[PDB]
Amino acid sequence: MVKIRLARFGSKHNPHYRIVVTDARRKRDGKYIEKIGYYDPRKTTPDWLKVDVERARYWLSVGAQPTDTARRLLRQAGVFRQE
Amino acid sequence: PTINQLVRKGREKVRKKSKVPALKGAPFRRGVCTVVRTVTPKKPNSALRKVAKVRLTSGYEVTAYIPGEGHNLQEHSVVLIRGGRVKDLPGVRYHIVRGVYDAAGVKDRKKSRSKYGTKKPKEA
Amino acid sequence: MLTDPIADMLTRIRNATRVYKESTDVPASRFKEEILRILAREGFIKGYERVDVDGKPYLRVYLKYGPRRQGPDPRPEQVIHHIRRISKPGRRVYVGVKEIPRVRRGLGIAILSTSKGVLTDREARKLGVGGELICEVW
Amino acid sequence: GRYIGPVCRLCRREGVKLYLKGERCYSPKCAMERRPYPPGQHGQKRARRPSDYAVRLREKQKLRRIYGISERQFRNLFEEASKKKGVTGSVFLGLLESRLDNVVYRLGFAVSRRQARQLVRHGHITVNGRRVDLPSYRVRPGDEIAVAEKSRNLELIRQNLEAMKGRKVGPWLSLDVEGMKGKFLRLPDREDLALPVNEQLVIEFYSR
Amino acid sequence: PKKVLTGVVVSDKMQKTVTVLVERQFPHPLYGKVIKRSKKYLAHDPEEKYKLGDVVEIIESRPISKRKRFRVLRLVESGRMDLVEKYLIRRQNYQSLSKRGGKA
Amino acid sequence: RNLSALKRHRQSLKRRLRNKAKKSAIKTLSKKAVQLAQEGKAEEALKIMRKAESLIDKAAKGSTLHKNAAARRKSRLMRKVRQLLEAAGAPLIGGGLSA
RNA sequence: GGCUAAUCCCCCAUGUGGACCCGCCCCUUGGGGUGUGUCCAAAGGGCUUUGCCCGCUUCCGGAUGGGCCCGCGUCCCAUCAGCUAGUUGGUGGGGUAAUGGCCCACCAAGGCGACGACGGGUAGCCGGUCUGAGAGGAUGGCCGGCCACAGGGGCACUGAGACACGGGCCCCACUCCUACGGGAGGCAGCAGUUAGGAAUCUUCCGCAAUGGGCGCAAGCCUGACGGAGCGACGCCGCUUGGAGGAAGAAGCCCUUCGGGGUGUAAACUCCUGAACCCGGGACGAAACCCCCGACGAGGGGACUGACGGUACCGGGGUAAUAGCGCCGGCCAACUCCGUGCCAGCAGCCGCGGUAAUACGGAGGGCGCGAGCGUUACCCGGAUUCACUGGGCGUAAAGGGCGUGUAGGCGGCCUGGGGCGUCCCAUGUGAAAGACCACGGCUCAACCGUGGGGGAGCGUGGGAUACGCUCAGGCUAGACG
RNA sequence: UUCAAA
Ligand SMILES: CN[C@@H]1[C@@H](O[C@H]2O[C@H](CO)[C@@H](N)[C@H](O)[C@H]2O)O[C@H]2C[C@@H](N)[C@@H](O[C@H]3[C@H](O)[C@@H](O)[C@H](N)C[C@@H]3N)O[C@@H]2[C@@H]1O
Ligand SMILES: [K+]
Ligand SMILES: [K+]
Ligand SMILES: [K+]
Ligand SMILES: [K+]
Ligand SMILES: [K+]
Ligand SMILES: [K+]
Ligand SMILES: [K+]
Ligand SMILES: [K+]
Ligand SMILES: [K+]
Ligand SMILES: [K+]
Ligand SMILES: [K+]
Ligand SMILES: [Mg+2]
Ligand SMILES: [Mg+2]
Ligand SMILES: [Mg+2]
Ligand SMILES: [Mg+2]
Ligand SMILES: [Mg+2]
Ligand SMILES: [Mg+2]
Ligand SMILES: [Mg+2]
Ligand SMILES: [Mg+2]
Ligand SMILES: [Mg+2]
Ligand SMILES: [Mg+2]
Ligand SMILES: [Mg+2]
Ligand SMILES: [Mg+2]
Ligand SMILES: [Mg+2]
Ligand SMILES: [Mg+2]
Ligand SMILES: [Mg+2]
Ligand SMILES: [Mg+2]
Ligand SMILES: [Mg+2]
Ligand SMILES: [Mg+2]
Ligand SMILES: [Mg+2]
Ligand SMILES: [Mg+2]
Ligand SMILES: [Mg+2]
Ligand SMILES: [Mg+2]
Ligand SMILES: [Mg+2]
Ligand SMILES: [Mg+2]
Ligand SMILES: [Mg+2]
Ligand SMILES: [Mg+2]
Ligand SMILES: [Mg+2]
Ligand SMILES: [Mg+2]
Ligand SMILES: [Mg+2]
Ligand SMILES: [Mg+2]
Ligand SMILES: [Mg+2]
Ligand SMILES: [Mg+2]
Ligand SMILES: [Mg+2]
Ligand SMILES: [Mg+2]
Ligand SMILES: [Mg+2]
Ligand SMILES: [Mg+2]
Ligand SMILES: [Mg+2]
Ligand SMILES: [Mg+2]
Ligand SMILES: [Mg+2]
Ligand SMILES: [Mg+2]
Ligand SMILES: [Mg+2]
Ligand SMILES: [Mg+2]
Ligand SMILES: [Mg+2]
Ligand SMILES: [Mg+2]
Ligand SMILES: [Mg+2]
Ligand SMILES: [Mg+2]
Ligand SMILES: [Mg+2]
Ligand SMILES: [Mg+2]
Ligand SMILES: [Mg+2]
Ligand SMILES: [Mg+2]
Ligand SMILES: [Mg+2]
Ligand SMILES: [Mg+2]
Ligand SMILES: [Mg+2]
Ligand SMILES: [Mg+2]
Ligand SMILES: [Mg+2]
Ligand SMILES: [Mg+2]
Ligand SMILES: [Mg+2]
Ligand SMILES: [Mg+2]
Ligand SMILES: [Mg+2]
Ligand SMILES: [Mg+2]
Ligand SMILES: [Mg+2]
Ligand SMILES: [Mg+2]
Ligand SMILES: [Mg+2]
Ligand SMILES: [Mg+2]
Ligand SMILES: [Mg+2]
Ligand SMILES: [Mg+2]
Ligand SMILES: [Mg+2]
Ligand SMILES: [Mg+2]
Ligand SMILES: [Mg+2]
Ligand SMILES: [Mg+2]
Ligand SMILES: [Mg+2]
Ligand SMILES: [Mg+2]
Ligand SMILES: [Mg+2]
Ligand SMILES: [Mg+2]
Ligand SMILES: [Mg+2]
Ligand SMILES: [Mg+2]
Ligand SMILES: [Mg+2]
Ligand SMILES: [Zn+2]
Repeated sequence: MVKIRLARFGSKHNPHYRIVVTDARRKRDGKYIEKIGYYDPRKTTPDWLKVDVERARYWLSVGAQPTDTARRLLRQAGVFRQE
Repeated sequence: PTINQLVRKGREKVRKKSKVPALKGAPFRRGVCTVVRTVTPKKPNSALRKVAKVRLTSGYEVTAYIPGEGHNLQEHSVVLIRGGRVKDLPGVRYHIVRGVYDAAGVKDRKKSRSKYGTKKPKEA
Repeated sequence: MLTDPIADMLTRIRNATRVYKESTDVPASRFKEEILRILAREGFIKGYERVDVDGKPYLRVYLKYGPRRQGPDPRPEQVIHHIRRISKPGRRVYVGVKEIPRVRRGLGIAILSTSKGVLTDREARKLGVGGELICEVW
Repeated sequence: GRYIGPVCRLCRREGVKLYLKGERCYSPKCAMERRPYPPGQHGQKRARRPSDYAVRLREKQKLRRIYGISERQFRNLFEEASKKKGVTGSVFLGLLESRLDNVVYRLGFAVSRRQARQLVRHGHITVNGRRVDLPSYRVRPGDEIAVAEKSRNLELIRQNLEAMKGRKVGPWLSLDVEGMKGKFLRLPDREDLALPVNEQLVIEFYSR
Repeated sequence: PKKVLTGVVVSDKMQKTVTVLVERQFPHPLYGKVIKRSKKYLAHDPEEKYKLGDVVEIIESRPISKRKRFRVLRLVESGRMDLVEKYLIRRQNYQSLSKRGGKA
Repeated sequence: RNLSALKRHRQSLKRRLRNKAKKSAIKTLSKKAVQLAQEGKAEEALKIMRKAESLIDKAAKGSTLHKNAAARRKSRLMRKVRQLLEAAGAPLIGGGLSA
């Protein structure tokens, strides 16, 4: 059961995540199947949250169960806007 | 040698023979004393250099040199060894770290006091 | 036997020049000839003729030196102050196109053999190819 | 803490008058002024032909004392400059220069560098706004180095800055005595400096 | 791509099997001089067809027995027993180099 | 102490038991079917076999045999039974066998 | 021993479909399809109640993960040269998800080795890390990927998965309860204890963030984790003041007793204010949930911070720790005294036997600075194992001399092949790292984002000079 | 005899 989630690549008091596709059984920060975005929980930069929308909309088409927070960020970037 | 030979034989690596096998190459090693005599230097020198047969925790019994001008080492005094040839008196390949264990630091030493383990004179 | 034919010629050349001879012959081998074409075209040897000594195909090579000099030792300067064999049998030297040596900041050549023929370093780097690094010269 | 002790003493160990005190190091009394020989009870004695190393060792110390920097700091910069693209010798120079504690003195807000340092470490300086207490802090081209509003009105800044009016500055620096602003235009070229040092040697000292 | 190698049958004494010796030329990693190095594989001869001496193309196959993961794909050239010689003679060479010398 | 993951050990034992049984049953009829086919009694040779094909498949239903394991067992059985009735046989009952 | 429920177990049925034997097609190792025969399905629970939700069953495919197999690469000893009966292969068979001597029965003589078998020794491998001009050498802690083990040695059970670290059984050692019949137990999980050692931490806070398990959800569990704590162990930033100030206090040292040093150093004048005090005080946290919409997109609102009253901001505000090494040459830095081959120094060459720039103290000087030294180990310098890049007449180094086995190496010319060699295209080269450029913490260290390369190997296509091989010819080598 | 010392 593969999941779209966050992998903390920050530092002490300087978190930075990487939205990723990966088998839920791997360790949080281990080898992943693919990176599809990166969120900066503190907006230290004008561009604190980007996310490949195509790849996302794809891994979802086959399972990639997004954790709650993973989903939120994917959402807040129109992964789910179906206009 | 011909190239073929090298391909056949090949060059040989040179291993380094340690000068301080008082084990584990550990920076230091401690031991208890046994004999604490004095010895005469090799030519062209003279004096009564202070030595000591030490029984190490590495199972060895080697003779370590006691630096400084005065010591308080007797029969079963425990002490820390540290390697360092003593050019003259052969057979001696290690030094006694002073200021550690029953090996007090030299007194009134004011210069290279870091060695010989003497605290800093409080200076009035 | 004659262990390495080319390495032989490059020497017969080297030697013949240190004594400052007019020419010097060598056994005839096409590959040797092709090598000469390069030495010829580069201003290392005035050229080579196909003379037949004793009724055996040879290659008279005409050597070129410099001009007489001043002070002690008036001996001319060599045009070929160096010609060293590289890929020799029992250790062949093969180079890719991006590993073809710049012989002395370009003042020398490097006759190497490619499947596009026998060319100099520049020539084959131009044609973009590699091969058996026959030798160097400068 | 960067050194901190007898200064108009090194002045006279490098045989060159390192204006390390600003005024007094400028006017008759820099110590180098009447006592050029080295310190200690052996200074006046003749000197022995310095060794190839001996020399590069001084030629470095000279350059390093000029900026009052620590070896620890000096090394990094040099190693960084050795990596950076271009003639390492100058790039090293124009980098020592880009130091706030230096550009500050170069702009004049302070007389010497030791004083120029204290100004920064006490918050008396601003880079494009926002305070900065990092003497080392890199000053990039275009950055404006002014004096904190809350300190523009200070007993020292006055005299030092008043003393400017008229006095010009490097073909890379530009002032504004008015509000006490200043701008880092260009990174000084080897040419723009009049350093009594042959950087070429300090290279050859680490190239050791 | 299932690895296909070319070699020479040097043993047919096995049932439905053959020892195939395969050579591989190449520049030596440190001294350059190109060197020959060989390895033999035990190939599968389903209908005891290929006989000693033949030159065959061995192909990466599914396990047949411990040490024997290759089947004989086809025959390139036939019975050149000259190659088998270089081999048998070498092994026969081993005869010496022992405890009480041997023979040349 | 205690780990109420003992309920697991507890359970395996209870399962281990159920499986062991279904298996023994399969093996027994298999043998019993081959016995008759290898005696030319094509009558209850198939009947018992056909009645073991199910025992096998069924065992596979849950988690006893599962998959290819049951497949194999059946293959192995129908094979023996066919070629063993090669002694005047003639699959009378038809049973799990395309005659 | 007795009673009992279910999504527990079982029988029958329906069967989209799937499983098996045989026959036949297509494919080509056991792939797919057919036609007879046979075989196999399933819980139910919740409700905002004949409608939805969470589940169940048989398939097919996807996605993720994993078995197995193969080419090539991966340490020392030849004072380890022979090794081998499940050994090598076969035919059936058992076992498994699956090939296989994986195991068994029977059969056959075979398999491996100087291209180093076998035996002995050492070792978890790798991305990378250190060093180096490179080639190369040395390493594999932390982080990431494989692997193996869970007191030692065997086993199988359950299960999609294990032969299970905190599951089971047995044997051995040990520890603890025992009524001496028997029992209980595995920190190489986080802390911590003790032992060994030159040496390596708090029996901490929290589930707020990210991640994992179960659950419709609320929520529960999480020593994974996020934070604190101790340690100059390492890297980076920072303070111990700044500007004045005597032809130059005193005290110290030197002195041809004129004078010279420490010294602009201090005293002292002014200046800024680490520390400390007052007040404010956060990012990291917006989802899950709830309502509107349709349990969807979309909108709305409520919870929620260990770190921490900390970082940071505003105001006030004292002048506010420096050491350690060294000074004969290499090697940056000298003099006085005390010692008298003594005491001692010493990385190498070397110092001390009555004037010591080398011992010990002092003044002075050099180096670096919250560090400075010593010891141990790795690379370099060391072209001092020389591939790049050495040698062997006399320095170490030509075998006493042949014959010839393996092997290495092969003259001139022409064809074919295309193994070596070369070229283009392409796949791969994970992330981290290194390099470049931007960007975030006031800099930096640290961190983020993007980018360019790269050896090696796979695949498709091409070249043929040189090497290789096949097939002819030659006479200059060799033999007659 | 020892160790130096030009
Ligand atoms: C109040 N705890 C202190 C901490 O405070 C700082 O970080 C905290 C992080 O939560 C903040 N809450 C706090 O406000 C802030 O001021 O700073 C560290 C700095 C670290 N080099 C070490 O220094 C020690 C040295 O390592 C040691 O050698 C010396 N003897 C004593 C020093 N304190 O230990 C202290 C100590 O852990
Ligand atoms: K043998
Ligand atoms: K009961
Ligand atoms: K499936
Ligand atoms: K696989
Ligand atoms: K078999
Ligand atoms: K290694
Ligand atoms: K005296
Ligand atoms: K002294
Ligand atoms: K070394
Ligand atoms: K000899
Ligand atoms: K002999
Ligand atoms: Mg030791
Ligand atoms: Mg002496
Ligand atoms: Mg030593
Ligand atoms: Mg030459
Ligand atoms: Mg070469
Ligand atoms: Mg540079
Ligand atoms: Mg077989
Ligand atoms: Mg349970
Ligand atoms: Mg029975
Ligand atoms: Mg009962
Ligand atoms: Mg049906
Ligand atoms: Mg059907
Ligand atoms: Mg079929
Ligand atoms: Mg049924
Ligand atoms: Mg039913
Ligand atoms: Mg059931
Ligand atoms: Mg076996
Ligand atoms: Mg099978
Ligand atoms: Mg079989
Ligand atoms: Mg081990
Ligand atoms: Mg080198
Ligand atoms: Mg490596
Ligand atoms: Mg560890
Ligand atoms: Mg690891
Ligand atoms: Mg074990
Ligand atoms: Mg243990
Ligand atoms: Mg056990
Ligand atoms: Mg065990
Ligand atoms: Mg399960
Ligand atoms: Mg099972
Ligand atoms: Mg377990
Ligand atoms: Mg177990
Ligand atoms: Mg295991
Ligand atoms: Mg445990
Ligand atoms: Mg523990
Ligand atoms: Mg202890
Ligand atoms: Mg810790
Ligand atoms: Mg949590
Ligand atoms: Mg969670
Ligand atoms: Mg609990
Ligand atoms: Mg807790
Ligand atoms: Mg942690
Ligand atoms: Mg002052
Ligand atoms: Mg004040
Ligand atoms: Mg918040
Ligand atoms: Mg927020
Ligand atoms: Mg919650
Ligand atoms: Mg509604
Ligand atoms: Mg919403
Ligand atoms: Mg000197
Ligand atoms: Mg000393
Ligand atoms: Mg005497
Ligand atoms: Mg005397
Ligand atoms: Mg000295
Ligand atoms: Mg520091
Ligand atoms: Mg070397
Ligand atoms: Mg060489
Ligand atoms: Mg070499
Ligand atoms: Mg030599
Ligand atoms: Mg001799
Ligand atoms: Mg000799
Ligand atoms: Mg001889
Ligand atoms: Mg021969
Ligand atoms: Mg031969
Ligand atoms: Mg040839
Ligand atoms: Mg040949
Ligand atoms: Mg040819
Ligand atoms: Mg080819
Ligand atoms: Mg590639
Ligand atoms: Mg990477
Ligand atoms: Mg920046
Ligand atoms: Mg990057
Ligand atoms: Mg040709
Ligand atoms: Mg011929
Ligand atoms: Mg006598
Ligand atoms: Mg003497
Ligand atoms: Mg003399
Ligand atoms: Zn001065």
